[PDB]
Order: sequence, then structure tokens, then C-alpha cells
Amino acid sequence: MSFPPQRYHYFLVLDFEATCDKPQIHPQEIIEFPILKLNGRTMEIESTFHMYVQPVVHPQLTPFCTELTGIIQAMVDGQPSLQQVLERVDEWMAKEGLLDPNVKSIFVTCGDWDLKVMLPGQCQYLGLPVADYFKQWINLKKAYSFAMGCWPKNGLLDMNKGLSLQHIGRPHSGIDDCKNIANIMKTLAYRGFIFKQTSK
Ligand SMILES: Nc1ncnc2c1ncn2[C@@H]1O[C@H](COP(=O)(O)O)[C@@H](O)[C@H]1O
Ligand SMILES: [Mn+2]
Ligand SMILES: [Mn+2]
Repeated sequence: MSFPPQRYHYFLVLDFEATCDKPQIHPQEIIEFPILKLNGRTMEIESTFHMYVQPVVHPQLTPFCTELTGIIQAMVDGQPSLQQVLERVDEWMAKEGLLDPNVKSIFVTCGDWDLKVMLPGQCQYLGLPVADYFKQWINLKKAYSFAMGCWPKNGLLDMNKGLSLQHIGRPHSGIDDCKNIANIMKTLAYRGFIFKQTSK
């Protein structure tokens, strides 16, 4: 059945961008924090949280980081740090109605890195508690492997290839990576896939 009933009222698509360098910078710090709120049944985008984040440990973006993500220095200067952005997220969750125990939602990321490595690692570095809704998610690569029966090699690019979808926007932009995740989800639901939590 196309677009079957799903287990969640809403899906929260997330894809961080972080400071980086060649070889990798340490520690990494989140510099882009997007969330797309998807209708649980249709996968349509109904609301968007999007904030750039000011890094503190390594405050100046490297040339590699700007080339990779497209994020320039003026986009993070004057921004709130991660602690404040997380409070903005909580307020946004509240306004969207996602803090109701009877409203079911879950984050969806491309891989496990965002919520298994990046966010809890930086919160630990900062002595910040991770909000409980960040502790369960769906790895799209894993969901795709169940839906299509195959393991994609390179994330969004290869999942778009397998589904004959055109890439949306700019690769390695957090918000655009989110739009592609949402578009892949829409197709998987069209093909009859019911999404399930994959985090452990
Ligand atoms: N090829 C790469 N080399 C170094 N760092 C990367 C690379 N790709 C991604 N990253 C880092 O991982 C973050 C998330 O990328 P992505 O998982 O592609 O959305 C980026 O913002 C960078 O900090
Ligand atoms: Mn990513
Ligand atoms: Mn990305």
C-alpha cells in the first residue's frame, strides 16, 4: 500500500554541519543546526528550525570547512553558541506541540554520527545534558537497507541514485541535506515502507 499509516505523528529530519579541517579538527563543533518537521503520514515538510551556531574552541572556520559546507565566517559570527541553540530548539519543540507525550515523533538522520557521536560528544565537552528526544532516532541508511534490500555506499547521493531522484540544493549544506533526507523518506513511504526506530 502506498503511503501506509506510520508509527509516528511527525518525523524530525536533522543533519548537522560542524567545524572541520584536513586532517580533522579537534574537537569538532556544530555550526549548523537544522530540523525539518515532516507530517508523519505524507512526509511533507510542515515546519523548519534552522540556526547557525557560533563555535567557541576553534572560533575561526578553516578554508576547508568553508569550501566543504559553504558556510562563511559571517554566518557564524554573532550567533548563539550551542547551549543557547539547544534552548531555542526546546522552545521550538514546545511551540510545534512535540513536547506532548501523546504526540509521537523521532529524529531521522543520514547515519548515526549526528546523535550518536556529534551532539552527545560536544554536550559532554560542555557539561550540558542531552535532551531526551535526541536519544532515539532513525538511521536513514539502515531504513533504506530494509526498504530496498541493499546497503547504499555513499549516503544521500547513492540513495538518490537508487531511487532515481534528483539532488535537492547544495551537497554538504545542513538544510539541503535535510531536504534530500525528507525527499528520500517520501519515496520510501510511497513504495510502502513503514519507518522504525533504529538507534539502540
Ligand atoms: N570529506 C570530509 N572531510 C572532512 N570532514 C568532513 C567530510 N565530510 C563531512 N565532514 C564533517 O562532517 C560534518 C557532517 O557532514 P555530513 O555527514 O556529510 O552532513 C561536516 O560538516 C564536516 O564537519
Ligand atoms: Mn550528515
Ligand atoms: Mn550534511
